[PDB]
Amino acid sequence: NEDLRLHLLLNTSVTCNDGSPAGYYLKESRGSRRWLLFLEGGWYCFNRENCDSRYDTMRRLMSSRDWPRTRTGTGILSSQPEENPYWWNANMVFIPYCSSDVWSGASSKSEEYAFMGALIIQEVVRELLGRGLSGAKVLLLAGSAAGGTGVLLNVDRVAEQLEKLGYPAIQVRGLADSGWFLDNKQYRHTDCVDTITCAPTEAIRRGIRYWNGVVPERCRRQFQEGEEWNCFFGYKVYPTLRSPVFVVQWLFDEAQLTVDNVHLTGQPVQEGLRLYIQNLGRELRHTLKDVPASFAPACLSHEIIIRSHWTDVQVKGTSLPRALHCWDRSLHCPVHLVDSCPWPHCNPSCPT
Ligand SMILES: CCCCCCCC(=O)OC[C@H](N)C=O
Ligand SMILES: *[C@@H]1O[C@H](CO)[C@@H](O)[C@H](O)[C@H]1NC(C)=O
Repeated sequence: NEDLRLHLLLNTSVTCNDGSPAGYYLKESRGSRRWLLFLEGGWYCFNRENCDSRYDTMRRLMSSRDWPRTRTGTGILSSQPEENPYWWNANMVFIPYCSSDVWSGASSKSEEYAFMGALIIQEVVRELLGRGLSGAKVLLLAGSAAGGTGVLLNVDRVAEQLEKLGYPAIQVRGLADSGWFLDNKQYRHTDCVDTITCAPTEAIRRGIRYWNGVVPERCRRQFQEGEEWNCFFGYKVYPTLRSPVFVVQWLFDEAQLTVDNVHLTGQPVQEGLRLYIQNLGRELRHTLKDVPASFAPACLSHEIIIRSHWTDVQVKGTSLPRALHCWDRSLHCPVHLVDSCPWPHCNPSCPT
């Protein structure tokens, strides 16, 4: 039908965690010169014991053995005008997340797991050139959660790749959704034993060495050798980016609260935790005041750009698809939309 069809990478040396071939889903649209490449999320694992436990409970995120042959685009990947009013006719690409490395892993493997997230992106771009990308006018690299952080790490690498390959007319852009995190203090400190409850700084310090991860070169210059973990955090890597990037971020991101050891039950929140949550949104609000193209509602949620109801969230009377359209036209109707109200779900258009 309108579905994206699975393609496995021809270079079988670029694999998922377990050695199965990586791949991508593609839906071609011959009349359009716009391309949407989406990076999937799904946390990470930074040592053998967590990656083994991840392999037993969430096998889809470390292997391609169970991928379906087709997939339906949703949200900004949907081809239905009612669901994607501005970009429904674009070429759609969906890259599944099977490297557990926040799309940072490079180099090859010895014997346990392989971490080739940055090489998977590179190889998809190579193959897509033979399937019509060579004629593109705009390449928008998008992603959610871990894929959103992966956009910040890879958007300038794709730009330089396409220049080196001889396609300087393609305008490369980035869209990072729910990948803008703070290396802050936990609400209640725990020891870095499990994945989702290890502090953000320590998680990336261990991960980048375990994955052989790479960061943008211009950001690596700003921090001491051995402190490359800084470049995994949006407000530190953003000032050195060269491609234009639109930042979508819930002010109270639920994944951010998870690594901060905050667990929301159906109880009434006490003070100090209410203060902690309130202080989080203010610091994230502060990091965005110099980001011209941003969209930050004051909700407690995670991810949105490939959810079907992304057309319903609005900040100051402007929807998310509208803001992306205004940003699109400005590169050839505001684009800086951050909520001013400081408590969660003060925006009436928050999801449920
Ligand atoms: C600074 C690094 C923090 C990365 C946190 C990533 C969280 C995530 O990737 O969330 C996945 C979501 N549950 C599914 O898509
Ligand atoms: C295939 O991938 C491997 C993995 O790193 C790489 O070393 C090699 O150069 C690639 N070859 C081609 C033709 O893409």
